[PDB]
Amino acid sequence: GMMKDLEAFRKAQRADGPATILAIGTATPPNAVDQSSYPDYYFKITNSEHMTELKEKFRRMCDKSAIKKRYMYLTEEILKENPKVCEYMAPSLDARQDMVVVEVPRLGKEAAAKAIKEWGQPKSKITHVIFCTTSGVDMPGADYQLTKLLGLRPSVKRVMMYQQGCFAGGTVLRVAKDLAENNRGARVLVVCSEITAVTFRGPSDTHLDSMVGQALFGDGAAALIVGADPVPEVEKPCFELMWTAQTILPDSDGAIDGHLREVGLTFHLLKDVPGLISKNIEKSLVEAFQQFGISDWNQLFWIAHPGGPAILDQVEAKLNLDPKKLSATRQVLSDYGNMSSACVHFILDEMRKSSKEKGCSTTGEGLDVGVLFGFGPGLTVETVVLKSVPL
Amino acid sequence: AGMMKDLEAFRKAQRADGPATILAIGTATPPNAVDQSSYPDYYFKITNSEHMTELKEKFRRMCDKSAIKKRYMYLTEEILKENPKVCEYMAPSLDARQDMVVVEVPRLGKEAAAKAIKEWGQPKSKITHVIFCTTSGVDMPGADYQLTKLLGLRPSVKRVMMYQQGCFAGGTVLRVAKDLAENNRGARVLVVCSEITAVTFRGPSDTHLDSMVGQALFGDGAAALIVGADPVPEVEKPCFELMWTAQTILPDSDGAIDGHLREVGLTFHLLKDVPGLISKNIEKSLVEAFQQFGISDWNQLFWIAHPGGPAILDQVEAKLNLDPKKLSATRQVLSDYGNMSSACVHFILDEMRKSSKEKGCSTTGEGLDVGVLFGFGPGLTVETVVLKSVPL
Repeated sequence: GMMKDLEAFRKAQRADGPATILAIGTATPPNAVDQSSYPDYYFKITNSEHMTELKEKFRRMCDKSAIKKRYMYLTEEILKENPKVCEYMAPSLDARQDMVVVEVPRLGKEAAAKAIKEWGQPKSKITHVIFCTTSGVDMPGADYQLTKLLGLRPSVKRVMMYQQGCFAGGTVLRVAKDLAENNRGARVLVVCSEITAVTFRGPSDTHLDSMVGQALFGDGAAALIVGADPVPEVEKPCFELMWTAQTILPDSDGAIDGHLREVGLTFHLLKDVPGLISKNIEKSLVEAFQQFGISDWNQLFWIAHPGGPAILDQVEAKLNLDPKKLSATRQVLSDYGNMSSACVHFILDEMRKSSKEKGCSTTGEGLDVGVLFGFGPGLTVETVVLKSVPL
Repeated sequence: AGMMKDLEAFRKAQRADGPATILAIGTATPPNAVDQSSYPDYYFKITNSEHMTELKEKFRRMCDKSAIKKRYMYLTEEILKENPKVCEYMAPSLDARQDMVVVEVPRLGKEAAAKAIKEWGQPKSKITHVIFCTTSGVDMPGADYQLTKLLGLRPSVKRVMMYQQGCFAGGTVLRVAKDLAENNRGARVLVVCSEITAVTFRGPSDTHLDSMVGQALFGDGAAALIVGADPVPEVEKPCFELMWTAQTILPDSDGAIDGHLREVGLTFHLLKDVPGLISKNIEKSLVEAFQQFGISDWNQLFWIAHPGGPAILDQVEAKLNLDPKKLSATRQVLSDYGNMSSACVHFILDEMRKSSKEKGCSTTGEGLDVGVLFGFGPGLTVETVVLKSVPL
């Protein structure tokens, strides 16, 4: 049948044009946590109310975090029910898994429903599913639970991405690009859902770097629809994927390790992550942009994973970016904190929306081409080159 | 403006022309070979369960029926002697198990990849992508980063790390590899599946017989492939082409295979009639894959099926009236290696091409042009890969 012209089959089977983002939805747990009052809340709920000096150390970390609030599934009531999670290093993985194996696909489905609504196509047109999370693992995975919760077709092609950490927001785009571009009609639902129940723990005045996560990490899920060859007048791209890369930074061994253990997930930073990123990022820009004749990085619209404010500040200084470049990035960090893989997609959403509100000519702040970066364990840097769409 | 002058031209230049092909297969096993015939004695001894005489006989029956003669295991007596909590049915042991597999999984995976790269014969700098798949352990950075560092691949390889999927994932890594290779001109994809049972190994319980099954069937192993489109003539040598893929969740199969990673390590919760579910539904999957190729006779396909156990194989064979030879390569790998989870169908691919060459067949798939690979695992998920052989 198709066996007598397999070149014809291969050509019919693949898409024509570039992968595009056709919709973005986001969701968070309902409970907003004010950063100004977090130190007091966190030392009370971890029964450390009376560790005065360490409390002020954490207050200082929070005040320099450039975060105003975060959303968290972990409420005071839940922590009351789960005292082992409020301790610094108690056996608590089972407890944490019992939470996140449910909440991760639940929050993800909430984001996906909003993306699907925007997209406006029936959910039976979804052909692929990429689920990304760093909180908990289970078999079948969160990709399976989402498929069930959403009532997608049994035959969706799923890619389940566990435990990759903060660069993975870039990774899901890199995977989605290939899936959508190589399969005609393919519509990829991408979900990044991050819940900090797996990392939350009490303070230790002999292990201060564990507090950094307690100041920075928030909860959130983002969902995208990705597909090539958008139907005219029906589907509405907001960005096109042009090119991707992934690399491990030199001399970055052990910069950010994460171990899933009986005490849950613990992170360790052994090197200067902002310094590593800012010293090397311009090489990634040249690698990505020379072929497109772009060398002035202020002519790009920017999305950078906001692992902490120091990364943003040092990247901006090293590249001499105009202070407006990272504005959308800084705004999501301020309103949501660091939601790991979900973050850059919240930033894409904020940018295309702020751009329509400001009367910009494109979804990329009036500019044609831009860049999205994810940063995480390796030290790994994900680069995605984006095209905006006219507004 | 460079490539901005014509991004349509760019998308055409950036993608490959032809189908993804398998250019090499390498495999590796831990050194310690475990004879099934003596395994009941050994297992009940090392888990300090010799007094459970009736439980042992149940286990001896499981082993006698397993259609497995040999497995390989990272876990040795000595290692188990150093880790008594791993030998218990249910003791806090995740940390000890992680400490093992976070190192052994990439280690064994590197061994398999080195063999595959050697067969391929091209510089390792030409590897552009890496897919690493395992159901044993998790860590940040992942086993994929470890493999990259161990092989000395380019810092810029594009990695897809696939943790905790289970036994269908041998099909999954092909499905992913197919899109990476076909959509990127020049791309050469290192695919590694590496599986170590130290994460699930535990002692017996007479109130959890179904949990004992996995102790009879699971073995360790790693497989590596090089996948790419547009093979370089007379320099690269394809053994299979990837034509078409699907993934599906079988009806009425909720909870049939659940695996939970807990403080006690990896534990499974099993329901349903899995061999019934697969054999009941598999022809639908065949018809979905092969009607477009005008193939309707399942005996005209060469076959690779994940050997979850011999009942799966027997009931698929009965259901479809396959000739008994159809699953020969599948059963041979099961006999020599046990069920090595995601790695298993890749050992069978290797066995398929090697037996075909040795028997003097006209193709890498037993003289047939087209074949099918199936992965089976949690979901219940079925992965389907349509394969082309290559002439010999």
